[PDB]
Amino acid sequence: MRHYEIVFMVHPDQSEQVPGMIERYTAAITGAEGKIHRLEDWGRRQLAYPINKLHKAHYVLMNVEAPQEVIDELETTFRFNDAVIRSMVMRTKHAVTEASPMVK
Amino acid sequence: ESFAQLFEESLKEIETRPGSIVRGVVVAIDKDVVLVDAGLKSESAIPAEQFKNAQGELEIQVGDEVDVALDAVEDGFGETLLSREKAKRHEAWITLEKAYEDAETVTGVINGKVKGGFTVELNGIRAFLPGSLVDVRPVRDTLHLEGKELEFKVIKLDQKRNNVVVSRRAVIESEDPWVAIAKRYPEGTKLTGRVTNLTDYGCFVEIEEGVEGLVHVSEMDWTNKNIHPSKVVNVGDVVEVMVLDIDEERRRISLGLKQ
Amino acid sequence: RKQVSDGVAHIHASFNNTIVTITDRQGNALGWATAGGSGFRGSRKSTPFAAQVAAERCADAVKEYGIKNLEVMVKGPGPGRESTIRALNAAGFRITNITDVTPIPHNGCRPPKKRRV
Amino acid sequence: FCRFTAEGVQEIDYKDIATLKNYITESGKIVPSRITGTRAKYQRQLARAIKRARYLSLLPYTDRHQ
Amino acid sequence: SLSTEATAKIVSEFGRDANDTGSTEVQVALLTAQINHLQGHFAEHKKDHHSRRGLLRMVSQRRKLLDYLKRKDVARYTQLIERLGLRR
Amino acid sequence: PVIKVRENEPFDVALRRFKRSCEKAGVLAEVRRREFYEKPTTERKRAKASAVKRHAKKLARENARRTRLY
RNA sequence: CUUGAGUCUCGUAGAGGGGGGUAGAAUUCCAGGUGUAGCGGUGAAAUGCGUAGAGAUCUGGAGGAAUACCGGUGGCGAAGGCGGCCCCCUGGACGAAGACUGACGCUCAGGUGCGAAAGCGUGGGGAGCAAACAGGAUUAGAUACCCUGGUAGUCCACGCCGUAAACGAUGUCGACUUGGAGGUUGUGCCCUUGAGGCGUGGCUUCCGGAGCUAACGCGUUAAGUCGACCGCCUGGGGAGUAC
Repeated sequence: MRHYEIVFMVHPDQSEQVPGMIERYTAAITGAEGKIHRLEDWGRRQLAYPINKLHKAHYVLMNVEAPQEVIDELETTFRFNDAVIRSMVMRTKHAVTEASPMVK
Repeated sequence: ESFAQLFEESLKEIETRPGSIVRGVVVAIDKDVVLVDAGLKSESAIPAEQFKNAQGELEIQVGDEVDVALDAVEDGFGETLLSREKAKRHEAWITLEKAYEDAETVTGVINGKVKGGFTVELNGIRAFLPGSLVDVRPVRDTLHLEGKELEFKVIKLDQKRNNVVVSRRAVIESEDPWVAIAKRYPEGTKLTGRVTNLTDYGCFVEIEEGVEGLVHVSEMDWTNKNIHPSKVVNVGDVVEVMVLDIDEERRRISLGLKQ
Repeated sequence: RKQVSDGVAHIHASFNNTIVTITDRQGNALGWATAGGSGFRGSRKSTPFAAQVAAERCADAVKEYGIKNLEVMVKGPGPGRESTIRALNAAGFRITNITDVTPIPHNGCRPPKKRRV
Repeated sequence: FCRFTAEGVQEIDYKDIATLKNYITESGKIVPSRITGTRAKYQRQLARAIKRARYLSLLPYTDRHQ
Repeated sequence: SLSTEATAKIVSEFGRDANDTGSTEVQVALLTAQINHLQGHFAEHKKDHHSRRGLLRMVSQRRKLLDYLKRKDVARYTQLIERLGLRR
Repeated sequence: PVIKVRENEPFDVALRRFKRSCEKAGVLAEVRRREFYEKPTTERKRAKASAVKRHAKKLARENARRTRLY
């Protein structure tokens, strides 16, 4: 429908919970016949500045071709979920399946 | 008729833009201005200093032929950029010749490293090379008789920015500038750079593969303020300069000359 | 008083008056001095010399703490900026870092109106 | 002497942090298109990318802040 | 704007050839649909003045088209206005 | 303009470096600019005026240069 | 009938608009730590804040407003105007080829809408700034300029107001007439042999030719050469006032 690109940052103490969260997110996307073109756990990462007093955080990239309702839902979930510190759902023109420059 | 049209495409065919075709005949000499005519719209105001060879006196009388250069047209009145750069292409060709047989042989004599590689001079010109290139091993030409005769065996060349370090003695043995701007960095790496334009606060020596250096007015000499850089150095000349400072961000490498 | 080897010098350099404050690395102020305090008033205290002497005074004040290393944090625009640090150096601390810490907003609050003189 | 014209990139990536880092100051600020010689079209894109990065704490807003 | 598929559909219905697209009637239909779409938007966003300008322009254009149709060929116009439900 | 004194570096040199850094930053200038409120109009005017001046310097002066002074 | 006008296809750049989120810097205040006599301010002072612990400095919190750098005689918009980042809804512009419609056009008195800032109404909000006001200076006086404070207001919602040097002091639309140097945004070809080479469109900054102009100047974005429609002027004041 519309090709979004999502990057969310999880609190580093909840790093072991991340995979489950990712799975959940994927599931929702799948539900509305939404494809998920790339998905990249960047892992624990040093922040350029300390958001909410903490210096590292766990970054997950995820590209999705989904309807906007589901995106909205995801956003809502993120906002209420306290594990995820920041998110940045961000539209894109194409599917962009090729890997990110920091993974490579 | 189409005589002229054909003559035009003929004359297009029998010239090119760079200093390649040795065509300008020296048709008046006067100190301090040479002048040619390479089939261009006007005659060059040549310096005398693009034409004296290795000890200071002139070499070419009337009728003699050197190509110059091009791709710059009309600053008001006149035609060229200097033929001496011409010469650089010839030097490049000889350096390239190495590749064929994996060994360019001339003479290279390198006494010392301004910036970590002995300086080698070929014919009139002198070039700077990275520190390893001067010696094959750890021999070091400091114990060799000063300004000794070998050749140059090439150690390293930078391929974009022109720095070539060559192999003295041991005959038997045989986007783009700004990401990795850490090569000439570390505090004081001396460089050989041609100055371009002196902006009454500066001199703008800039050679190392698409960068910009200043050497502004404060150093330049050992007088501060009364100096006026046009009096004190040159126009278009390869000099002693080193970095003293790099910002890889606001591309201002601030070189010096008082060293 | 507990002696401390390393600390910070905060140099608040205004247009009218320089304030030098030596503190420990954590934030707790040890001593301070000012150009206004050093016996300069109006025209005099808005000068490099004044700033320098303030700095000197400050240094003198934190003698008992036994401070060898010192990082400098320079704030605001003023004459007392280069001079002050020079003075500090003279007074004989190993200057470790020289930081600028001027508060630059990223266009935030409206400044006061322009003076008509 | 633009990099992005030569590379021939379709869009500048905020994730490509290293690249961004060449166009940002020691103090964190985005470097002018006069200095870098970046093409105008690309410059804006680059700026946007940098901004995005800053939001994601990939690049810093400034040197001092902590 | 109007989605491509929707536009195509509109063209097919009203246009005689279906490749035509520029038929007056077809154009009118296209305009009308757009107007309808924008009504919803403008109910929500009453202060979106700039956007409303475009809508107004579109309406004007439609009116002009209708007028043109009327002088040329009355029956067709009548048919069109029955189809779309344009009071005039 | 965060700086660290290198091992066996002189004080004066360090100071100079710091100064240079500051200059590069344009911190002082920025501060000066934000001392008082500039009306938008005024800001516009300065920018355009400055631009005009620059243009004048570049072209007219160049034209003058073509002709010799003596 | 297809050259004007419009529709469709694919892209393009954009501070165009409306709505909802969020980020970081800085100011202010609150609470607490450290610390000690000044701070602040000016031409110079004083009022003012300070030993009831200010200023400085560090930690934590609150809240509002605006968005450094990018940033540009850059961009978009009918004008007014529009500037962090993200999403949702949404208007226009331009190019590339085709395909279609077939004069459907231009202008517009009345009419209708949009229309900076200030201002008004009701309800919120209120950090900073600041008409009014107060004090301190300056001064012959100072109902000002400068300083210290400071309330409407600025901010948001929904209404009204309908004006500005609302300016390019230049109505809109179309056609035609020598050139140069740029900027920006497409696009065709070319060995992109490289940041290039040769074109071709849109918008745009400066200089200047003919011509025009009282001159200043304008000059393919005309103030030139013409056509279509509208608006407006008829000495200065009285007056854009009175009724």
